[PDB]
Amino acid sequence: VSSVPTKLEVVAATPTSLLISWDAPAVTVSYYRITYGETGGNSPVQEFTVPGSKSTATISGLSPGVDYTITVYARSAYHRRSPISINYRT
Amino acid sequence: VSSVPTKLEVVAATPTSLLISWDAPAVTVSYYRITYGETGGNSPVQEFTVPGSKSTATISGLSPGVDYTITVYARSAYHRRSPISINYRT
Amino acid sequence: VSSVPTKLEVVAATPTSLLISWDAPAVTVSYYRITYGETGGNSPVQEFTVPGSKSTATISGLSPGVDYTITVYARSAYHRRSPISINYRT
Amino acid sequence: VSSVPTKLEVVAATPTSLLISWDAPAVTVSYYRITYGETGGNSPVQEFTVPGSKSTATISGLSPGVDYTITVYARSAYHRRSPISINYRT
Amino acid sequence: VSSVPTKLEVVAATPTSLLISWDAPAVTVSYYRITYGETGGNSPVQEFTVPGSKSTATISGLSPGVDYTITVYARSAYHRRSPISINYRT
Amino acid sequence: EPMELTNDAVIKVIGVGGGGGNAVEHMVRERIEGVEFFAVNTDAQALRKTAVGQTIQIGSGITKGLGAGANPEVGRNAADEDREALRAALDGADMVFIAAGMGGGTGTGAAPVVAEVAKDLGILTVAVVTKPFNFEGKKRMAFAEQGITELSKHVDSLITIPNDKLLKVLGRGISLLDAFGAANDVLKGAVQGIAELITRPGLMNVDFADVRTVMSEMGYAMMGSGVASGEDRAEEAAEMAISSPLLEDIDLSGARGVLVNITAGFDLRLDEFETVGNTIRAFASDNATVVIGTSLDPDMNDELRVTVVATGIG
Amino acid sequence: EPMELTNDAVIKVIGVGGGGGNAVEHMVRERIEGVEFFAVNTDAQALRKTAVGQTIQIGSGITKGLGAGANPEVGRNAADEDREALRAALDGADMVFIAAGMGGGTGTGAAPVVAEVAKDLGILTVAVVTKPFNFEGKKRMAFAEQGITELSKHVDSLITIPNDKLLKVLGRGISLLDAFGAANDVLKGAVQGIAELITRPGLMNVDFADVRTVMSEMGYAMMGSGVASGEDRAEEAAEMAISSPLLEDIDLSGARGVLVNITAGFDLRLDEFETVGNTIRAFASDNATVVIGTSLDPDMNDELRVTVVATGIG
Ligand SMILES: Nc1nc2c(ncn2[C@@H]2O[C@H](COP(=O)(O)OP(=O)(O)O)[C@@H](O)[C@H]2O)c(=O)[nH]1
Ligand SMILES: Nc1nc2c(ncn2[C@@H]2O[C@H](COP(=O)(O)OP(=O)(O)O)[C@@H](O)[C@H]2O)c(=O)[nH]1
Repeated sequence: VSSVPTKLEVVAATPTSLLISWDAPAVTVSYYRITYGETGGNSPVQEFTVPGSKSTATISGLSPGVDYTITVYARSAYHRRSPISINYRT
Repeated sequence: VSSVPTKLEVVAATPTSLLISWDAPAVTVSYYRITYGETGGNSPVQEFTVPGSKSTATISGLSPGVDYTITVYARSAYHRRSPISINYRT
Repeated sequence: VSSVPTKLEVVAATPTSLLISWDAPAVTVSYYRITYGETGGNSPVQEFTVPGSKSTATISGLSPGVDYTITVYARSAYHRRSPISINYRT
Repeated sequence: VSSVPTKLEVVAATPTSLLISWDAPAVTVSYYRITYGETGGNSPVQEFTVPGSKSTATISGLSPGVDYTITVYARSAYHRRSPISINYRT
Repeated sequence: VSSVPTKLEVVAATPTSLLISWDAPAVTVSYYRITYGETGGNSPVQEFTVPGSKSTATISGLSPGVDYTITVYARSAYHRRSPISINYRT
Repeated sequence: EPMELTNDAVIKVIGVGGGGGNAVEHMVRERIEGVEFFAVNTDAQALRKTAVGQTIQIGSGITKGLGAGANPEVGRNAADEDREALRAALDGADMVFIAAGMGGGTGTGAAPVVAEVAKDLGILTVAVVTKPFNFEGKKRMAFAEQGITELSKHVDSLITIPNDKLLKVLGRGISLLDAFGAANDVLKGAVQGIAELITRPGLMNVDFADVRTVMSEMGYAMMGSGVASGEDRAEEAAEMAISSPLLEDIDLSGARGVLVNITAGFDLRLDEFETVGNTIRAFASDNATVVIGTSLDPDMNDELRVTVVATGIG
Repeated sequence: EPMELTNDAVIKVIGVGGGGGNAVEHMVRERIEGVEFFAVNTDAQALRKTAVGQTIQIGSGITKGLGAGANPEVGRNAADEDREALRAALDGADMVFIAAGMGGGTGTGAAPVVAEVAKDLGILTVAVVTKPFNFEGKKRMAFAEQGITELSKHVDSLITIPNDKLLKVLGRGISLLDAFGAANDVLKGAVQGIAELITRPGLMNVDFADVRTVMSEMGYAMMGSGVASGEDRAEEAAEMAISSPLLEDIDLSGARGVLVNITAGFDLRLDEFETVGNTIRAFASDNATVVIGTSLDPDMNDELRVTVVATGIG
């Protein structure tokens, strides 16, 4: 895969939210940087960080019927691996 | 029901009067506002208030053979619930 | 049968009463809940309970020529079986 | 961008007015010079200045259905950067 | 055959289970590795091991009407023979 | 950004927990005007049953959608891990109402986190929370007290409505469904009394700035209301509002700010406005900030409702 | 995986053996809500007759589908060789009920293996097993005691319901079909009383975390229930639940946790909730974890059912 995290799952927890899940890392991650926004949209993406002990993240305020692109960065003191990106159409 | 009062009964006490009965409320009502008039009539309705400890109201001066619409408002300091309306044909 | 009680008998003790009989239960019943009312009638049913040591119940104030539906609930600490219902036309 | 201000937003506050918004500057601006007029029109543009602590400007007396060009100059004692221009069609 | 085990039989013990049978080996097998999953499915296969003295294996949690592929590995200290695979459509 | 200066006031009501979700669903059914409704709960099934339109499931990685139980710490941790969803829902609002029932796990622990997020977003945050009845035990009451103390640190105003005060006006032999329906009605009444000064004002109106003057960095608040009809409607309604059981815990002369909402039809009179104001200012303190506005109910005739919110009690 | 955090609680009931299969088939017929049912048996013909929907035949290579006999060791070996099917069926559940009749071969020997698999899967495992009547001999009773001792090592809670306690309430001259129907009803009542706090809660509810608080790593448990109607329904039902013959073997003041389910209609009152809680907490110990919730039965009028589960008896 060469990108940390290697697996990415998205589930619609509510009709206006998304639940995001990734696999546990082999090396300790300090925090995860998640950048979500409309796919191919001119508006800037929204960004937030969760601590590295977590494995799930919830994003709200999502307009139904609009495509979204979600990217997760795993920031560790021991690597600089690529992020993983997923596309979800609400 | 979502409207206070939930039950409404009308009985012709005399050939020219009506007796109006409603169920007791779960929350204290300060007064009841009763608005009666001809159903689908251009004339303004007649209005009066009885104290909230009461459960019956008598309306007089009713022309026989004429439809009437009666609405009861339960005015309390603890809710703003909808009124209940009934139709009686004398 | 799957419903306790399994058998239900109704007899007109007087021209304005009904005698209701059910079989003895295999498991101790604390009390029986009997709900009687006009069959397919908008008026609420009348309800009362007899102790579980009894096997008969008398209901009065019945208008002749009017259908009645009688349901018996056997309330025990050891089951939650369905009730049994009968129709009697006075 | 190389032009101060870098961002420019226009919103129709009323059917005959426009609200103009720009981003905050990195360096203190003494005043903003706004020049508005019909796009590609022979008539001279209208000009006014707002203090540099402001971030919004309202222009009135705008004929509906007529294109307008709005230019904002950021005048500071510490730079001579280019202005930014926008086109709005009422 | 060149693959151990040489024979493989599958029977639906229950509408949601499968019974798997293979022939006895000529050489002692320490354990059998069974890998079952949907035929041509992207989901990873499920794996478990039974001791080599056994000759049958039951797999549960099978969705009816879905094809399954079952592979059995005979792991012995005295050979490295190929596995045998079967297809069953529930 | 330019449109955010040329739009109507955005008011959001978020119900936290099961009781808060039920109250907000009641407000949705009863149609408060010009308000957007949200429900926030750890229990996914309860959220799926709540008919509020927009729901947020917090703590999905700590409670697995199965609820936080009766532990306020679990609710706090559930809200702490989904501050992004709370921020995304809250963003874009001028006033936020946080309705909750103190005593449980989700509401008690998660209302302070939503309040903290809302305040850090620069939003006028009003917490309308209840306390449990004495019939609910001492553990629920202790949890409620702790949650209220925690919540008071992250709100502009905190309106406390003890359910024990509702027992004085509840019918004898009343089921708890009807008692909690009454509590829902009281919470909706507080939210409506504060928000309808803005959403449906009368001819004598106040703006959002006037409301923010008495509802900002005030602390504890209490609410009382009254109704009356006939010729003496104004004085009777005002005196009944001052003498509300939901206000008897405090003294109106110690409040640092009083907000008064007069709801009436098209027949309110100038002397009635003056006498309601005079009664309130007579029973208040001399240096308290008093804001008095009117709201409009087209279906009120010859009758007058007065709602009083006393802020800065301390 | 993300969907496993945003779904309703998954409750599975597995009947092991002939008696367990009959009890679970009774539960299927009587329609417990929000529960999935399984039957596990060595006898293939009995499994083919059980109408539970999803069945698992264990020991197919040891018993050939002809049953394990009256030997608990054969049942244990039958379950030991099909741990994969048990794991596949159990996987994906939050709570599992293992219903069995101790004394035979399949149930007595195979319930501990299913319990071990369920616990190793990290599932809340509740074993609801009976003991045989004294009419069944001493060998069945010794097998049942051994199986219960073995089963207590792999469960979170183990509810023991002695059939001899049912003789006190069974009609005189009763056939064994009706006696075992009563036993089926008691097992279904235990499962329903624990599960309907989650599946169909009332307005005063508890979540799966609250249940897990008193049902996890507790050990032996006992269950009692009571019903009542009229004005004194709450006190009568609570006292009848405490004085159940299925609870008389223990002292409620020694339990390390009490779970109380109040089933009622839409007319439960706050003082009734308070008095049931007060009775339970008065007859319990001071440091016991007491969890009290309500369930909803729309067909109950003026009546009230109370179920008490006492855990951690030791
Ligand atoms: N207004 C109202 N209050 C409630 C309702 N249900 C419970 N409450 C109160 O809210 C408090 C917290 O309970 P609840 O919200 O259900 O627990 P939580 O969901 O875990 O936070 C309780 O002490 C009750 O007094 C309801 O339907 N309406
Ligand atoms: N509740 C219930 N218990 C039963 C039934 N049949 C047998 N039992 C009890 O279960 C115990 C075990 O018998 P059984 O389950 O038939 O043997 P197994 O199938 O080999 O495990 C016996 O001692 C009986 O007391 C039944 O239909 N319902």
